[PDB]
Amino acid sequence: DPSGYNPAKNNYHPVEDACWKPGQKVPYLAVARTFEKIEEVSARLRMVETLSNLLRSVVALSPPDLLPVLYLSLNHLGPPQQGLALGVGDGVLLKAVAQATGRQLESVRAEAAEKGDVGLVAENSRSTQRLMLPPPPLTASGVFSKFRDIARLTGSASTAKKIDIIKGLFVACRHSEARFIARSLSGRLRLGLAEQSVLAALSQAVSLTPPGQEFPPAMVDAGKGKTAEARKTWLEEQGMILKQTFCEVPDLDRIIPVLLEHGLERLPEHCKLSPGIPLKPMLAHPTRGISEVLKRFEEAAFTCEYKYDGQRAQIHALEGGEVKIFSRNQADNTGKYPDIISRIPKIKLPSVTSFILDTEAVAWDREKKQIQPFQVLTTRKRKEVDASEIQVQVCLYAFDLIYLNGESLVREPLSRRRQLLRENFVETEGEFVFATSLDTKDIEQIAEFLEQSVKDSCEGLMVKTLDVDATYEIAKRSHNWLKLKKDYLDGVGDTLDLVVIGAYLGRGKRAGRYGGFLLASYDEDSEELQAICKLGTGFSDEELEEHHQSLKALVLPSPRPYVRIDGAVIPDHWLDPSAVWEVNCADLSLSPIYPAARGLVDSDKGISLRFPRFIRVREDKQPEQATTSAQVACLYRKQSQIQ
DNA sequence: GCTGATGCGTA
DNA sequence: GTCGGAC
DNA sequence: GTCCGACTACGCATCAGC
Ligand SMILES: *P(=O)(O)OC[C@H]1O[C@@H](n2cnc3c(N)ncnc32)[C@H](O)[C@@H]1O
Repeated sequence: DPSGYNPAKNNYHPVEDACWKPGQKVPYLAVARTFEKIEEVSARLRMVETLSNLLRSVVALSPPDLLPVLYLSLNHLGPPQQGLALGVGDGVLLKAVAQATGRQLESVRAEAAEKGDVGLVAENSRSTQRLMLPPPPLTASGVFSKFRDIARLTGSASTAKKIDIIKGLFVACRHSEARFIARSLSGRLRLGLAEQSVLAALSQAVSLTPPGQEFPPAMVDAGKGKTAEARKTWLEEQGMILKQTFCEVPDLDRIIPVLLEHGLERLPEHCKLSPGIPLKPMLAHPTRGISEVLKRFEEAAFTCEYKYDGQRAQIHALEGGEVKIFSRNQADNTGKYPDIISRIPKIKLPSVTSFILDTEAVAWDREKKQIQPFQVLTTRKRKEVDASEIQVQVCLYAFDLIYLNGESLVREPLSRRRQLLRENFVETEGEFVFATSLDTKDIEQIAEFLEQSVKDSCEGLMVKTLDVDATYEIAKRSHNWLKLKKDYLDGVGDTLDLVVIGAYLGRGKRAGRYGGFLLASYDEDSEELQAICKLGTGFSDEELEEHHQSLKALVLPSPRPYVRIDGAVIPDHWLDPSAVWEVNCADLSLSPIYPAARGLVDSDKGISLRFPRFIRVREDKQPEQATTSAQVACLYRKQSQIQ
């Protein structure tokens, strides 16, 4: 009985402790009970083993259901390069809950905001749907198929057809299924277990219970013959095999069939990096100063590069001439850049047959020959576009080469990857140039280079080692680069003091308290408080709780007449304007919804804050002494990318 | 035909 | 994108 | 440091309502 399924017990037997016979469709309640055990605990090692116990039963009993269970665990619809999206958020989901329960739409919405979780609302609610015959139980493969049916619905009356499928899943839900069905559609499973733990559990499962055995499986625990140390070392080595293969081929549709046929030890023989298949990109960790760079990169030689304010473009050139461009989320952006594809012959030497370039697509003004801000880049059409209709030109800033002429450069150091990039590729001003770099260890040269990058319309500096731990192996370390921005440096930057005028009820980890706040600057001329941005990060859990304690005494039934928010989200609790906080941000943007400093730089648009975070409470200041809207306008114009 | 709410994907 | 929490 | 899930602004694409 899947209701009593306990994949977190001691001495879990993949065959006998399961809740379905061999060859049967894996019941979705087995996935739901697994999700229950995972969210109860907080140690990743316990979560991985609990999920591994489920996958071992799937491997031993119903191998065809391995893929949908893995996707349901990740809450994904398929490979990222296929661009499958549900099209369902909280708006559609809360409507499907109301129709399924006969409740008012706002009653469900208010309860969802109060409880901070939509899945809890769908669970305690009472179904108003009557069925002539009791529905069959949900299966993991059937539920996963319905999700892809919802994602496949487009056109007129799509919402009603999506809602019907969601309501069809709810009438067949048993026990905790409705809770996790709603969370999946809401996109907030709240497991504490994501892509890294799903892979860790997959490699542990296929290692302890090897696939491809005749039933019943002869080897059910391949680690019982090993010591605790030998078992740990072996499982860790098996985990790296899967992690590095998935880092180069993040496609479960390609790995899982190979895995069930040739095992994990022979997986690299059948799944290899190749152009046309997106790869996991290299990420960066923040650095709070030039001194910390030399500390993290002690002894090792590194290079400083401009950090361009654009969108990452992973450009693949296949053997044959086909070109594909992927985002850093492995989304296919080929149709977005007809101009880049036209430019490919201009960037490579005639000996270059195939490559994978790591570049930054930046909006480029061809009349003035200068970089344009990130907001200009986002105005480009996203769907299939034609090159003749392009209005915002892009310039590619290449900084790495991952693949060259049938050979992978993943395990080559950056010094060689960079050398191969600049030997085989041709620069063109305003179209394809190599990222501005500086090889140095001097603190004053790095400081001057950081100031020069901001003056040259860039966010700051990227710092990468050249020879020591300088490979492109994401499984070794996904954040092996360093980023140095001015807003990271203590004292070297501008911060704003804004008034808290509203609060937003928190979700998930913030459930039961405030998850966000609405901030405002003081407009001197109109003597009003103008909403500038929302704030929801920068404070500790202890600080957030004290914010929730004191601000509850400031809850107003209706807003004060001198508070202007315009198009901003109406706060859940209006707050009497009293608390003033210091806020840090990366940039100031021209906002389509916030009224702060409207008319001071633009007649229609106001100003907002890019990447805002809470620093400290300013008990010394009252709302009259907050940062003025005129000062907000001054800070916006002092930016290099702005007139 | 237009607009606004919703969803998604970039940072 | 930033951030803190649990490990 | 790793992994994870809270949270930010904003613009295109989509679709329901007018
Ligand atoms: P995130 O804040 O993790 O930073 C990494 C992204 O920065 C962009 N980027 C701009 N310029 C560079 C250079 N020179 N090297 C590497 N990355 C750069 C990329 O789009 C990254 O996604």
